[PDB]
Amino acid sequence: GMTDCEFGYIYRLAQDYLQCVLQIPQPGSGPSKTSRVLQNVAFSVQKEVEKNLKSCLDNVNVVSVDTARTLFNQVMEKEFEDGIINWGRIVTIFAFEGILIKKLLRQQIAPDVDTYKEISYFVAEFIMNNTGEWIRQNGGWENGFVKKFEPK
Amino acid sequence: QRVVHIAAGLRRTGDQLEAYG
Repeated sequence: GMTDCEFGYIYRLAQDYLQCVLQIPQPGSGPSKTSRVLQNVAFSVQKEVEKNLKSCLDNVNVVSVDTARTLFNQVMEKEFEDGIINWGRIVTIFAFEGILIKKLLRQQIAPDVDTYKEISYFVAEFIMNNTGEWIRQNGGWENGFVKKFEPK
Repeated sequence: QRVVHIAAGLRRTGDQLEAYG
């Protein structure tokens, strides 16, 4: 409900999206309705950004989780420096973590299967600390995000 | 500069999605 702006919920969203990108959907009850809606819109954004920024993205080597974290935080800082938060921008956070995990899969110097869990963690830390209050004031994931992006 | 360019592209795509999606 309203607690969906807390770290655990956001972490699960970020982890679900990376597992989608990596094609490792996990067994069990399956992703939440929110996560299902997010995966479609974020993937559409991710493919658009991959095409639009292809020349730039091919000139960055994401060789470690620490490089991924620093780059993610650098990019997020500049993306959000104007103080504007909206749902479209929040979607691009997930799209960008999907871009990072794909590069890591190809370029990580010492590959480690738990890496996407570390990416999910620093993504959730950014979303919660920098947009969590806005998310709450705008209905959370269930009453804000899903209402904007679910099928009509 | 690569950080600035990526951030600006994400911002532009996000603001477009906000206004249309």
